[PDB]
Amino acid sequence: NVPAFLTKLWTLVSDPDTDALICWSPSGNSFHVFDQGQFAKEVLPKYFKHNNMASFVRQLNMYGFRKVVHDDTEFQHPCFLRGQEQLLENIKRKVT
Amino acid sequence: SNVPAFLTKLWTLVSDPDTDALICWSPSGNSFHVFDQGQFAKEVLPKYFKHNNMASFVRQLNMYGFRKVVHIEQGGVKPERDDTEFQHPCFLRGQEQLLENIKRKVT
DNA sequence: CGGAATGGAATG
DNA sequence: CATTCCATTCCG
Ligand SMILES: [Mg+2]
Ligand SMILES: [Mg+2]
Repeated sequence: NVPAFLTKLWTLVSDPDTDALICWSPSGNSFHVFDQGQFAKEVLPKYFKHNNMASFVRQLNMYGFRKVVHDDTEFQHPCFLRGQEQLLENIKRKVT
Repeated sequence: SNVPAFLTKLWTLVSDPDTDALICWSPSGNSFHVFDQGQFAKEVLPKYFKHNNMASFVRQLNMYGFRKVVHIEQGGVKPERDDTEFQHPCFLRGQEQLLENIKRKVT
């Protein structure tokens, strides 16, 4: 029972067709968004029902992702990892 | 009109006589005081907002354009009271309709 | 104080 | 569960 957000994110990051704007970091334990504006206008509304970077980022925080602090946005969750989709089962949406 | 909750809450809080020992209008009615930060933060803030941090309250004040009123110290017996004064020109005693003019800065 | 990261909870 | 608004927290 893995939420759509996570399997879509995983597919989106992993897809080579989108790697110019969103791709795995070299060590495969975090991912990069490039050219936010382009990414928000062109990519997000193909996967989700919006075109707002801020809405995407909220979801990331809700699922426990943390920003990696350095137009290049990097995010990270330890059980969100290249080549290991089975680990998405351990990522939980934060309740209250 | 479409006034944010922060501002109507702040206005009501400052104006309420029940809270005047910790937060009240200045005599001229164009600024307000917070006394005893610690007690105010623990006992008052979480009844009106979703936290008990003075810093978080002050952040919202800055986001809506409020400025500190600067108290000048002098020498003395000069005992001081925990007293912070804030101010916005369209935030005034007895005149709630003016809140419409106070706008949040953009993030 | 204020930029920016993260959160609450109402609404979709 | 997702999306939005803007409030709260973190940290320089
Ligand atoms: Mg990709
Ligand atoms: Mg009062």
